[PDB]
Amino acid sequence: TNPFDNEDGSFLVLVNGEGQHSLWPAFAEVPDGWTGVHGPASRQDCLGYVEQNWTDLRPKS
Amino acid sequence: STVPELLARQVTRAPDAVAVVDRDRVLTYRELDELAGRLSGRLIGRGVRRGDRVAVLLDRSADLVVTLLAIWKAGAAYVPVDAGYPAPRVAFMVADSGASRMVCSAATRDGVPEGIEAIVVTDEASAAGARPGDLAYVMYTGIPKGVAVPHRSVAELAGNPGWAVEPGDAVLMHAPYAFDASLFEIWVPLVSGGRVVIAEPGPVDARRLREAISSGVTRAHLTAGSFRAVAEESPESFAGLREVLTGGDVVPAHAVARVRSACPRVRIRHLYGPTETTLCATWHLLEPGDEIGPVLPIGRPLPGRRAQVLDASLRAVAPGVIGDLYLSGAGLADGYLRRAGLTAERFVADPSAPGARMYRTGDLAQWTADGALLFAGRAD
Repeated sequence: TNPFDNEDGSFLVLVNGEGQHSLWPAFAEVPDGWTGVHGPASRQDCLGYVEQNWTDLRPKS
Repeated sequence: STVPELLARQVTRAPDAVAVVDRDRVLTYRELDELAGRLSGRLIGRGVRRGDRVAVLLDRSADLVVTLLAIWKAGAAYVPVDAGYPAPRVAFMVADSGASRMVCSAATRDGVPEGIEAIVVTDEASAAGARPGDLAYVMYTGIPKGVAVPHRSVAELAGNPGWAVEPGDAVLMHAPYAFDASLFEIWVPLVSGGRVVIAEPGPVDARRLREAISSGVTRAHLTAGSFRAVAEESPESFAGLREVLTGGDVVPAHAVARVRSACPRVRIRHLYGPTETTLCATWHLLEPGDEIGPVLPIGRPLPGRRAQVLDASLRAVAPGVIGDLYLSGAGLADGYLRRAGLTAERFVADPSAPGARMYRTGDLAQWTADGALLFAGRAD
């Protein structure tokens, strides 16, 4: 199983300077330029956070 | 950049060069620009505003090219709908994309869903102008999803120096404009100064390809299925092309070898990539005279793109090790329209590029020692 699809994994939500959101496996170092804004939490919980809070896809810039 | 910006450079440089050939109708670059400007004015007058999505339901034709460029000049994004789709699929694409207007023809008028304003293309010039961060199109890709692609990504693809398309080139146009291959067929030649040759109605078979080549076509893309068929049945039919391109489904090395032995001088290019990264992210070019050997690579990232093969811990693997393929750099879509959660689980943070995203292909791959990629099947 791909780690981004692991339903039993622990996950973060990350945001970059453009306001784009990413799911992220909590075991992995957060890449430069990304900030954790939610988690560690379930995969489904992180998807709910993104749907609620990432209203516009376009980069904020 | 934007494709309209790259196109304007060609219109200035050679306004009277041929841009579009459709049966007996021929449009120069200046004529195409002026026709699209007039249709853009019509769209603005009908209420099209920046960021709107405009569905398109047309048969391939010069009018199709005019329409796509006009939608862009109005600041809007096109939602390409294939005239052969069933009505429930068409209704879904229009509603899910948020399009309130659809450009159609007399012949397709009956396919416009109820409640959607029909704009019949056969009926003053003004332009808002395309912008790099605005959406350029929404292409649908087993539940249908809308991939929202910005102008900047389309321009990164179409203007890529690796295409090597020149003003003397003539590219055969026959792929559905709903599909990604259309970007090569239509926008690559137009940003390069070449011409788009609209194929006669119906599927392009070996005989029609030979006729197109005799008439001056120099480059043609075939789906993997059509390429394999012609390669095995009539590989000499590619003779006279400067380059044949193919991708999508699997292409066995044997098919490429058949073409090379029948046509020693034709460049053969294999393309790989999902709709989410704009037509193709990697490619493999077989130069004239070179033989393919036992495996056909998916190749190397296009100029301006990057690929990573990572293991289940998200660490890069060494060459010859199969892992998960991720695509990054230029050409990424913004995401999936109206589906931020799905976007966030497939367009993920890129550990190798600050603040950047990489697209999780769901495919497996391995590197060769010198930096090409071999496909190793879908992960599922």
